[PDB]
Amino acid sequence: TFEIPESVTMSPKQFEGYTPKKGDVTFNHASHMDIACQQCHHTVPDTYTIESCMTEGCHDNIKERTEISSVYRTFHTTKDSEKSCVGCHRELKRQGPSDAPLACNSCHVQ
Amino acid sequence: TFEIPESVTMSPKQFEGYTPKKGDVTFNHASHMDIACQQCHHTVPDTYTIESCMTEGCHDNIKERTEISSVYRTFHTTKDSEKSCVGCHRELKRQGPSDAPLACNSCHVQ
Ligand code: HEM
Ligand code: HEM
Ligand code: HEM
Ligand code: HEM
Ligand code: HEM
Ligand code: HEM
Ligand code: HEM
Ligand code: HEM
Repeated sequence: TFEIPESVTMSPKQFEGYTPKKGDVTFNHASHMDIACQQCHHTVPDTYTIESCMTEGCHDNIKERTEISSVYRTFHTTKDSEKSCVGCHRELKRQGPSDAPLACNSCHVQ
Repeated sequence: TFEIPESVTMSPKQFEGYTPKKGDVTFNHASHMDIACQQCHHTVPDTYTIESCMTEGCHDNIKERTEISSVYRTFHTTKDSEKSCVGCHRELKRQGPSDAPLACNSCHVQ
C-alpha cells in the first residue's frame, strides 16, 4: 500500500523563527532510483518508518551550522558521499563526467 | 509516515481455489535489513509503491509451476540470487558459512 512521492519540495520555511537565505529545493526520486532506499533514509532500522530528514530530533538544527544536526552541514558536506547531496554529487565527478548539480542555484530554485 | 512491517506471514491460502501443500512462511525484514529495499521489491520504479509479491498480475500463478508468474518458481528458483528466497540463501553458502535456511520446514512453519 506504501506510495512513494516522486517529487518532494524541501523547504527552510519549516522553521518559523528563521529567515531563509536560499530558495526551496526540489528532490526527485526518479533520478536517484538506482540508490538503495536505506542509503539515504539511513535511520530506517531505528524507527521502521521513512521520515523527513529535518524531523524533530534529526537534522532540524537551523541556528548552528557545523553540527551534525545542522541543516547546512547535512546537505552540503563533502565529508560524506553516501547521503549528503553535494557530498555525493561531487564524488560522482571523480568517477567520470557527471551532471549531478553542485551550483547553489541548480539545486535551490523556487 | 511510511511504516514497515517487521514480520510478515506469507500464505498460499490467499488462493481460494487451491489446497496448500506446505505451511505458511514468516518473513522478517530485520534479518534482511542490509539488502537494498528495491532489490527484493524490484517493481518499485514501475508503480512507485511497495506491494505484495503475490499481487494480481505479478507472481500470483498457483496452477502453473515453471512460469515466472508462478508462486513456486519465484521463491525457490536458484536461477536468481538477488530476490529468490532459496536462490539467495544458496548463494550465501558459496560465499562462506551461512545459516540462511534451505530446508523446506525451516521456512514453512506455522
Ligand atoms: C527507495 C525506492 C526509496 C523509498 C522507498 C523512499 C521513500 C521516501 C518517502 C516515503 C519519502 C517521504 C517521507 C515522509 O513521509 O516525509 C521520501 C522522501 C525523500 N527521500 Fe526517499 N525513498 C527512497 C530512496 C531515496 C534515495 C536513494 C534518496 C537519496 C538520494 C532519497 C531521499 C529522500 C529525500 C531527501 C526526501 C525528502 C525528505 C524531506 O525531508 O522532505 N530517497 N522518500
Ligand atoms: C534524509 C534522507 C537524511 C539525510 C540526507 C541525512 C544525512 C545525514 C548525513 C550527511 C549524516 C552525517 C554522517 C557523517 O557525518 O559522516 C547523517 C548522520 C546522522 N543522521 Fe541523518 N540524514 C537523514 C535522515 C535522518 C533522520 C530522519 C534522522 C533522525 C531519526 C537522522 C539522524 C542522524 C544521526 C543521529 C546521525 C549521526 C549518527 C548516525 O546514526 O549515523 N538522519 N545523516
Ligand atoms: C540531497 C537530499 C540531494 C538532492 C536535493 C539532490 C538533487 C539532485 C538534483 C537536483 C539532480 C538533478 C536532476 C533532478 O533534479 O532530479 C540530481 C541528480 C543526481 N543525483 Fe542527487 N540529490 C541529492 C542526493 C544525492 C545523493 C546522496 C546521491 C549519491 C549517492 C545523488 C546522486 C545523483 C545522481 C546519480 C544524479 C544523476 C545525474 C546524471 O548525471 O544523470 N544525489 N540530484
Ligand atoms: C551553494 C554553495 C549553496 C548555497 C550557498 C546553499 C545554501 C543553503 C542554505 C543557507 C541552506 C539553508 C536554508 C536557507 O534557505 O538559507 C541550504 C539548505 C539546503 N540546501 Fe543548499 N546551498 C547551496 C548548494 C546546494 C546544492 C548544490 C544542493 C543540491 C545538491 C543543495 C541542497 C540543499 C538542501 C536539500 C537543503 C535543505 C532544505 C532547504 O532548506 O531548502 N544546496 N542550502
Ligand atoms: C527496505 C528497508 C525495505 C522496505 C522499505 C520494505 C517495505 C515493505 C513493505 C511496506 C511491505 C508490505 C507491503 C504491502 O503493503 O503488502 C514489505 C513486505 C515484504 N518485503 Fe519488504 N521492504 C524492504 C526490504 C525488503 C527486502 C530486502 C526484502 C527481500 C529479502 C523484502 C521482502 C519483502 C517480502 C517478501 C515481503 C512480503 C511480501 C508479500 O507478498 O506479503 N523487503 N516490505
Ligand atoms: C516480492 C518482494 C517479489 C519477489 C520475491 C519477486 C521475485 C522475482 C523473481 C525471482 C523474478 C525472476 C527473475 C528471473 O527469472 O531472473 C521476478 C521477476 C519479475 N517480477 Fe517479481 N518479485 C516480487 C514482486 C513483484 C511484483 C509486485 C510484481 C508485479 C508488479 C513483479 C513482477 C515481476 C515481473 C514482471 C518479472 C519479470 C520481468 C522483470 O521485470 O524482471 N514482481 N520477480
Ligand atoms: C524470500 C521472500 C525470503 C524468505 C521467506 C527468507 C527467509 C529467511 C529466513 C526464514 C531466515 C532466517 C532468519 C529469519 O527468520 O528472519 C533468513 C535469513 C537470511 N536471509 Fe532470507 N529470505 C528470503 C529472501 C532473501 C534474499 C533474496 C536474500 C539475499 C539477497 C536473503 C538473505 C538472507 C540473509 C543474509 C539471512 C541472514 C542469516 C544469517 O546467517 O545471519 N533472504 N531468510
Ligand atoms: C523444500 C524443497 C520446500 C518445499 C517442498 C516447499 C514447497 C512450497 C510450495 C509447494 C509452495 C506453494 C504453497 C503450498 O503451500 O503448497 C511454496 C511457497 C513458498 N515457499 Fe517453499 N518450499 C520449500 C522450501 C522453501 C524455503 C527454504 C523457503 C524460504 C527460503 C520457502 C519459501 C516459500 C515462500 C516465500 C512461498 C510463498 C508463500 C507461501 O505460499 O507460503 N520455501 N513452497
